[PDB]
Amino acid sequence: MNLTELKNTPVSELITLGENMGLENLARMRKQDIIFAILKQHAKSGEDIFGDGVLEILQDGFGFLRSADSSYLAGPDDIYVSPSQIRRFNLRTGDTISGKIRPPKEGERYFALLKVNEVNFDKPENARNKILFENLTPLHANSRLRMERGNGSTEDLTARVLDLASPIGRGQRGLIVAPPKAGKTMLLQNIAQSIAYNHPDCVLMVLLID
Amino acid sequence: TALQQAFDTCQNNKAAWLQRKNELAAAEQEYLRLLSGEGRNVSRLDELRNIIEVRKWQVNQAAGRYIRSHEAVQHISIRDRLNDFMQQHGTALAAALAPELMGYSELTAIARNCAIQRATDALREALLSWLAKGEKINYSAQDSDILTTIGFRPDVASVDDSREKFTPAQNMIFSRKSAQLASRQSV
Repeated sequence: MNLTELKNTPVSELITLGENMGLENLARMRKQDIIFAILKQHAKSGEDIFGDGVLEILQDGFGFLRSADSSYLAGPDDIYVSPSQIRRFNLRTGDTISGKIRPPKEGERYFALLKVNEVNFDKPENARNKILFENLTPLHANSRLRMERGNGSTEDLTARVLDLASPIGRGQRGLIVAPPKAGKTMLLQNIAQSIAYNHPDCVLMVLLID
Repeated sequence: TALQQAFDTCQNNKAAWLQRKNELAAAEQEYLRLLSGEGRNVSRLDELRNIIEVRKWQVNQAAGRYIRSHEAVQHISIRDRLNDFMQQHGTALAAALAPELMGYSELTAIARNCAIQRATDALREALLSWLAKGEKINYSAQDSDILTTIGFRPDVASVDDSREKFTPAQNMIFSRKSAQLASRQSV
């Protein structure tokens, strides 16, 4: 089983598993605790359980593994990663880690990681021989990232205005001077839609603060 | 062998223009195939535009220095065979144009620069009188075979690719485009 679809699914899965597995209750507590409880009662049978997420290292090497679905809460669903795994696989912060996870015995509370089969969407040993991002020499913008979808939608006109205003390139650095009540939400929604539609090859991540 | 090596260099850069013309032809054929095809991604079209533009600038400058090399190899042979002939039988036409050269030799610089246009007009009228016949003449046997390969006039492509002229800033930016394209092709 994988925790990705368990985190994606709504409370309907919660109630169905509550009435199937016969849990004493699942209603009045945090969703992370519910996921922990259901995964514990699923793994108590001894079946193999999978895990995926993003790994990070704290000040003492106490490796944590968070999930992008939950916006990286420090909840019980985070996967423990011992410093031995880091020192044996050279996994740094932000690495995409997928592997078999270990049920916690008495003494620890977070789930550990047994094995690994995919690091950064690649073979774990292949990721050992990688070039550092800071060591890479930067360059100018070369590949144009057009805002025009070409489908002639209502906000495709706004996209065309953005095209006529400022070209966008791969590896660029954009700053928007947006006072409040600007409608900037509409423009950023159009930008995200155009990035997803015109160029599905590039991987898109969006970050929002407060 | 200066004429021979000049013609060899002319052949070299002409052939170089030929291969980059073949990469051009490849560029517009793949352009047409991808434009008539399923062009969902626009970035690929973007670099298609970039390479076709830098390639057309490259063939423009190729035609430019090919015309320059053709003119140079024409004039080097012209002056070589001309001075050979003029040293071979110069006395007759020297005596035929004796007053002008005599005034050139032993008078001041102003007369030196004033005899040249008189000689120019005399040569012009002589050539105009001769060329009214319109008889065809052949190249010098020492260089006829070489010049027939290149011809008196260059290729029609070489002259219709040279209509457009770019600003020196545009020349700099397109040379930079050529350098970055070479770097891309290296990778």
